[PDB]
Amino acid sequence: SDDVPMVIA
Amino acid sequence: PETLEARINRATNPLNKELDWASINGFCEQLNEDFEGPPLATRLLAHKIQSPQEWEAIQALTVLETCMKSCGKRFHDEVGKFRFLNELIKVVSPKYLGSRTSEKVKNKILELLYSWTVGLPEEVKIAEAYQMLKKQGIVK
Repeated sequence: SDDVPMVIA
Repeated sequence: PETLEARINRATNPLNKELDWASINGFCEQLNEDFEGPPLATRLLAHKIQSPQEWEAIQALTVLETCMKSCGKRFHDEVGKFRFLNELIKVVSPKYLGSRTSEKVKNKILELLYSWTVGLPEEVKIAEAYQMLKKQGIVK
């Protein structure tokens, strides 16, 4: 995407 | 014609007495002008939205909202990445910025995210973000 991992709140 | 930088600095100026719709709308217009505009717009929006100055952040959320309402794949896709979503999650999360962010700004972010889950179901990571926020108890 090149995306990063989702941060958990 | 000005840079995205100059336009966002107008559209989100803490000194603005009311929403500056000329500068907001012109920002949305300009971000699609060149190939790398949208990723820049989203970088710039993310910083403004994390302002400790509530009116700076609130105006920047109104920019975000406004540009999202209009047609544009590249910008829809940039906002629909965790690279940008994560900047929003940090504002509403008590383990990042959430503890010193006003509930006004936090609720606005939550309202917008919901609205995109419905209005833009193809941006699946926005729905993934919003379901995480429900599971962790932020929504509500």
